Amino acid sequence: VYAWNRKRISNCVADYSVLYNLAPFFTFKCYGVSPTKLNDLCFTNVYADS
Amino acid sequence: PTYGVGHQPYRVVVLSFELLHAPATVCGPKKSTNLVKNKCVNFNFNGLK
Amino acid sequence: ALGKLQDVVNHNAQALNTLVKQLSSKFGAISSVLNDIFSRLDPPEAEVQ
Repeated sequence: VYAWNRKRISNCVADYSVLYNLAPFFTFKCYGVSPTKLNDLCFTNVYADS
Repeated sequence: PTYGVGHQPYRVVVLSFELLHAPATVCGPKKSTNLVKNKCVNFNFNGLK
Repeated sequence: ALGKLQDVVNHNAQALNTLVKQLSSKFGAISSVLNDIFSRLDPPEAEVQ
């Protein structure tokens, strides 16, 4: 947590239908957007903090 | 492994999005179609429906 | 000289202009475009916006 990896993800095709067939993903809370309907929006560059 | 669920490790990824005036590069899995002009249709551009 | 007739034209023109410009207000919501709200937000809480 004190060295959280921040990966800049750009020039991608964000397919959010691949993280649900994996292990049970809990607490999928999106602040500002809906959990679904994310496959129709074009973002400029996202950041993944793991 | 024998501790309660409140103390078990949980991996967490935070996906921070951005929306500014620039050509977008991260879209969703939607196959784009051809451009048919001079006809009232439903446009579905990057962020304008 | 012909001001008593141009005044009504200017009044109706500005009444239409302000009526069009009132669509540029959020009225306490997050945006003024409905396609920007229906796309990001789901119907459950999009009603309050």
